[PDB]
Amino acid sequence: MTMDREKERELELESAMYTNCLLLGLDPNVIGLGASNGTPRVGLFRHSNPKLGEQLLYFILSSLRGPAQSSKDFDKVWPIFDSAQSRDFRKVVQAIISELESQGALPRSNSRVSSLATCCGPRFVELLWQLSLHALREVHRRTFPADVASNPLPSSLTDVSFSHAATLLPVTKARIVLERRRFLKNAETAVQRQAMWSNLAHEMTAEFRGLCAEEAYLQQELEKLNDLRNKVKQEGEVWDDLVSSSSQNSHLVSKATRLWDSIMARKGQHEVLASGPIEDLIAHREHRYRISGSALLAAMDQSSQVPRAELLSAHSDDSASLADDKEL
Amino acid sequence: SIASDLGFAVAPPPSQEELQSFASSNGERGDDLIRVLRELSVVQRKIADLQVELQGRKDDKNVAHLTHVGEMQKKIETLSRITQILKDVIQNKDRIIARLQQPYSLDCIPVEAEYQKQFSELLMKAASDYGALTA
Amino acid sequence: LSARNLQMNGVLGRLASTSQELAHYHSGEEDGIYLAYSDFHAYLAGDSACTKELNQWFAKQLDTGPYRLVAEEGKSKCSWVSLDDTSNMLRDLEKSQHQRVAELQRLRSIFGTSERQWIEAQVENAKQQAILLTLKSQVTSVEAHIHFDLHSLRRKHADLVEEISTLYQKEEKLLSETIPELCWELAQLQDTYILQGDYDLKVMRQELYISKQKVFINHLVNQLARHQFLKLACQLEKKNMLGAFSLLKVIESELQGYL
Amino acid sequence: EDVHQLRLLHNRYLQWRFAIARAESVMYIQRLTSEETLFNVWHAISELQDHVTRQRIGLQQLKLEIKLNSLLNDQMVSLEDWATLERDHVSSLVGAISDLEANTLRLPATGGTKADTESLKAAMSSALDVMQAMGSSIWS
Amino acid sequence: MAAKQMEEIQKKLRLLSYPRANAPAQSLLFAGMERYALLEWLFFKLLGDKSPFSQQNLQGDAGVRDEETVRIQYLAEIAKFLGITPTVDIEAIQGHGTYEDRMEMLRNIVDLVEASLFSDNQEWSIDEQVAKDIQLIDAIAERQSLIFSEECKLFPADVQIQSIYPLPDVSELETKLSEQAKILSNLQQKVDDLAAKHAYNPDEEYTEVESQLRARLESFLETARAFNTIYTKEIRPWTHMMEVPQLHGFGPAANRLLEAYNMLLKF
Amino acid sequence: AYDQQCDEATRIFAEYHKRLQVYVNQANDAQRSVNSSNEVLSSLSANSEREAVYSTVKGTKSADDVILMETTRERNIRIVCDLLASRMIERIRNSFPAYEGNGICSLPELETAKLGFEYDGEITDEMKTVIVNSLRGPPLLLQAIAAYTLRIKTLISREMEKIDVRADAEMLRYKFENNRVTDNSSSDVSSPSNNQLLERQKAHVQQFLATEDALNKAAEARDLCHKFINRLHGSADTATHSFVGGTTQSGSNLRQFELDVWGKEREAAGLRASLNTLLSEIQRLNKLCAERKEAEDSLKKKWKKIEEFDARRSELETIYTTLLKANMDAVAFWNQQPLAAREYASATVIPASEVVVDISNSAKDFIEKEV
Repeated sequence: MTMDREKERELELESAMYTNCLLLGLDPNVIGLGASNGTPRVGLFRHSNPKLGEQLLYFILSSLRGPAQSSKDFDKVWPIFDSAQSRDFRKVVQAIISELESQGALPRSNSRVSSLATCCGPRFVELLWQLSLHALREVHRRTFPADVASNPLPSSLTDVSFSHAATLLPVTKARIVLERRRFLKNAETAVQRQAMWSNLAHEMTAEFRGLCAEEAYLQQELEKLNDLRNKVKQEGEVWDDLVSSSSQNSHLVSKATRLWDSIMARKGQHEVLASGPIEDLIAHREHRYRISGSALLAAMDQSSQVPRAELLSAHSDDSASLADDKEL
Repeated sequence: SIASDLGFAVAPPPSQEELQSFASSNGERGDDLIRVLRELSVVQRKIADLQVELQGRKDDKNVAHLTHVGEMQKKIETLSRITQILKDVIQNKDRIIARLQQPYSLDCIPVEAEYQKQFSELLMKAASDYGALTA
Repeated sequence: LSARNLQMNGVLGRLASTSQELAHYHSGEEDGIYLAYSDFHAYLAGDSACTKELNQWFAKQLDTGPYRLVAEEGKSKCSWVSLDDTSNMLRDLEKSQHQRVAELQRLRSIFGTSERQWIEAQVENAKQQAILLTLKSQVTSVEAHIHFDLHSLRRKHADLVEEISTLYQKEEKLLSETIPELCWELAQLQDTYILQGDYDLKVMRQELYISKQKVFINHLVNQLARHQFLKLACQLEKKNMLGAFSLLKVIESELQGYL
Repeated sequence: EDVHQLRLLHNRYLQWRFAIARAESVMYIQRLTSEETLFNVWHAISELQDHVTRQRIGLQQLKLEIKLNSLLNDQMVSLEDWATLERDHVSSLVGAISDLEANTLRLPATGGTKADTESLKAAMSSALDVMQAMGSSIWS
Repeated sequence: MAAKQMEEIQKKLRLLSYPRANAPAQSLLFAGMERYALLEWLFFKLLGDKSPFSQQNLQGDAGVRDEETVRIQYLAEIAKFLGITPTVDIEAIQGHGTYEDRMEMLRNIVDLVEASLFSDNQEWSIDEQVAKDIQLIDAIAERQSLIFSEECKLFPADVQIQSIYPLPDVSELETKLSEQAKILSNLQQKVDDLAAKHAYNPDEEYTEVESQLRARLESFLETARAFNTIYTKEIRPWTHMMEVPQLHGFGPAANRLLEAYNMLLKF
Repeated sequence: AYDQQCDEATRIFAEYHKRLQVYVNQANDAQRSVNSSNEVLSSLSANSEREAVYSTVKGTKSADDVILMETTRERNIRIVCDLLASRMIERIRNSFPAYEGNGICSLPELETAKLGFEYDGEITDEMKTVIVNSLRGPPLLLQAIAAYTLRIKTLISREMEKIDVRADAEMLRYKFENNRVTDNSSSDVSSPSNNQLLERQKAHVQQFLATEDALNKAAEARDLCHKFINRLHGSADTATHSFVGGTTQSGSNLRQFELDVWGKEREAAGLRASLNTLLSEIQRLNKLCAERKEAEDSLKKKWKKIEEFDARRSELETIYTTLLKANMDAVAFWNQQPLAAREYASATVIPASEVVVDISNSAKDFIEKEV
């Protein structure tokens, strides 16, 4: 039972994590092939989307930038500036905006002031790199801005604010591996539970052919059969199910045994010691006449047996010989 | 490829080796509980079923079998030896006087056996007296 | 002399007819004896069966008495192994029962009631009364020898004790050698008495029928011979009667002197 | 990025709990419900165990014992005469016991005494030895 | 379980395997002088981030032990909020906690140095970073639980007893273990219940034996047929013959009972 | 002068008829009784030849004497059975056991002749009883005797049965006593006063003394052991008279040796008085290796007596086989057959015709007497 629910439950297990995959795993691939091949497509793309897409097709990027609004407040000017420069953002200010945004974002100009210098030339292919840049902090906004800026702390001053202080910028990539380990750590117990109940599933397939098929038999036909497989047995079996008749069944046994124990059970306590007479069965058969007189002879009068036999034959023959001649 | 393999080798300790350490105190119970309870849950239900069964089991085994097992195993014994020495001997009532006189004698035959040993003493006395004759 | 030869002829008429006519009746006699021969043999049929009957009549004295005895005598060795269990069982009906309850415990009662008075009351008074006379006697051994005092320490004792020492040793030492000798006589002494007495009951009556031994068969043997003489008596009356016939012929002696 | 300040994850552990959430919280929160479900299948399983013990035995014992009933009836056929003696059960009960009691007390007697001759003989001899004291009277 | 972690961790330390008897008590001693004298191989890489004062330690070599004592409170400012309360604890037995805090920073520097070197190969890496991982590992991972299913029969052979109790004993096994002891006591009866399926073969044997004994009673039961009707009339005189055993001794004793029965009256 | 020869012939042929009677003296007496009375009555001798058969009928009326005869005939032998001992006991004991090599031949000719000679001598009480019946028996007695031969042979039984008590009761006395003494002589009255239990009474009176001296007899050697203790008890007896013994105590220089001087009585007094009981068993101990054989010989003599008894019974079977030859003697009539063959061989027909003319010539001389 219940794999379909469990598989539906298993679908819910994947549903939480893979809901992001709908947008961060499923959406990116089509735009991923639309990004590397962006330059082939940005040509016709930059004639209708910059008005329509920003309002409709690429307004969805504002939804993800919403959680980053604090930092995106400066970035918020970018959708503001693009809206007012639609004829000028199609091919021109896609590189100029970085310089414009750099002046308002000196803490983040570190990327932007470096971005404005190299973006002007290859802009029609470089704009793709810039796009990643404002996407380089989106999820990082959960982690990057506040935490990395919290470097000057006494617990992390000497160790980090001296040697690791130069890693203020490169630390961005350190986030990406952490979620991967996090999922594996999220899978430290998840896989173990997934290891066996998925395995147990094929044991719940066995209780189909063994157990649940039998309960299907139990439900209708065996339940009626219970009406049948017990009506006959009340003669011998079903009476005892209530203990009051169990003695009555024993009483019927006592009715059956009334003659047996009356006769058989009398010798029951004495038959165990009657095995001694069984040893007497052979003795009383052949050893009875031998041990009658030899009870004293074979014990202590062993040497006294030979003179008795000597007088039995050497001297008693003559008298019996007269009878033997008559008996001949 | 060595760097590729070592780079891959740092991923299992988040996933593979951790459960042999952490879930070895936190997750391995699934293997432990399920298998024994699979046997435990079945037998514990049978105990009550055995409690349901014992009333019939105390009937077929003891009241039916062990009652009648005791009865059957002695009707052959009584028909072999028990009926021989009283039931048959009624027809042999001429012999029962002698047949019952013999067990009386086997308790008293050695009493009369003094006569034969009272003759062997003559042989024994001569054997004992041999040493005196030599001396 | 006129009528001297007239009277006899009248009576002799039919009388002289049968004088020598009996020579014809020679044929009539052997019918009679053969008639008796059937009579004689038929009465022998009374004796014909009796000879076996009398032998059978003594054959009654054959198996019933003599060989109901020897059958036990004959079958003694045939089953002597079981005879020690079967026959004695019947034989030990009373003789062994009497021995077990009476003879086995006959002597125990009188051991303690008779031994003490017969063993501790024999030499006491003599031993009790001998101390005074020894005191009177020892004076003579000294007062009649007085000069021995310096030599009276030890060896003067042996002058009268020497003849008693070794002889006393023999009479006391025999107690040990007779320890296992007399302890067996009592049991054997009583058993021989009853065994001899019980089987002498057999002997005393068996010493009487020897007088009657000359009576069991002697009379019967003559009974069979009592009727053998009857056959011997038959041949007696045969010569005489046949003697009449051969001598009937001799009547022709003087007759041949006539023709 | 928080790995460098992972000491500050002590405060960010609450924020780090969301990293548990989308993958591991759904894992245990649902598997906790699975504990109810595995109870539910056990409830269905436990119901079957009672029924099969009832139904199978009631039918498995059914056909077999009927065949064995005939032998018991045939065993009653072996007691056919005593079945006629059942109407006289008062009288016929004593007779076979008398066939036994005259022999079922010697069997314990015969077996026990020969094994206990070393010790039981003296106790048995006590009653018999008194009547052999008649040897005093035969001379007196 | 965490107690053994101290024994194993510097067992791997080729020069600190033996001091394990005192190591949890002299780990700060190890961090005092062995931190440079003996910890120059493994933890020295972590000491690279601590070089500034270690470089300053070169200037204060005369009182470096005195100065490292000054640094002890800087070990405390490392735990000025996280571990002020466990500071007393971690010295002896909760040393695994600061090892749980030692591994707290160990995974970071590896992540830190990885971030630095990955910051040079990111010309296209992010184009392949946020996307490739979600489809390769995760697809296998759901199927890799089946891989754990096979091996969770091998390695837990000595661990199944080890890991059955720890957590469930407070909620589930609290009564189950007592039931577990009871069940194993009754396990012998349930084992025979497996043989109860085969019990019909000896169960049918019982009724066969009397039938087999009935077969032996052939020509005996048929006489037992006669032994009832012919002989039942004969038990009634047999109760008179029951007195014969006592009467049998009375036979030879009939004459002598007159001098014997008075003895019983005397007693 | 031959006319006188014919003249005397008439007389002599009358006298010749007076000689035919002297052919048979058994017939001479009968013929002359009726011959002198009448000549036609002299022919009744032919009828008197038939009287012998009628004489057998007379024996039927003589059967009253026959029954009274056989009784005293047994009285003739029964009293002389004392003399019948040597002649018949020897005869019965050695018929088969001694003469078997020649028993079949010697018995009916030699052995039986001697018994008849003994019958001539000792049973002379009976030879006359059949010698007087040698001539008058078969004509008279044989009719009734053979009719009563079974009667005289069964009426004879109930005195032999009284004297067959020797053998008939022997088995009873041998058999019916042992079974009887088990249940009858077991309850014999106290102090029997009969010969049959006299030897038992001999045991009883001998038991009357043996039981009294039973333990002492088995301890005659131990009798001096208590006497030896009495020597130890003599020390207490000596100390009893210490008030007289002080005289020897004064002689300290003489006290040393006199103690063992008294040792003579300390040893000889109990020694001499102990020679009585020891002598009671010493006389038998020195010959115990031979007296015990005598004790068992009495039991063997009982079996030896058994040997004598089974000798006779087996020897009794021996005569019965010889008694079968005695029955064969009743079948041995083949010996007397030639004595009867001459009887049948002499029955010729031819001399009968010759005498017919002879009597015809002889009887003719009677008619001429009228001259």
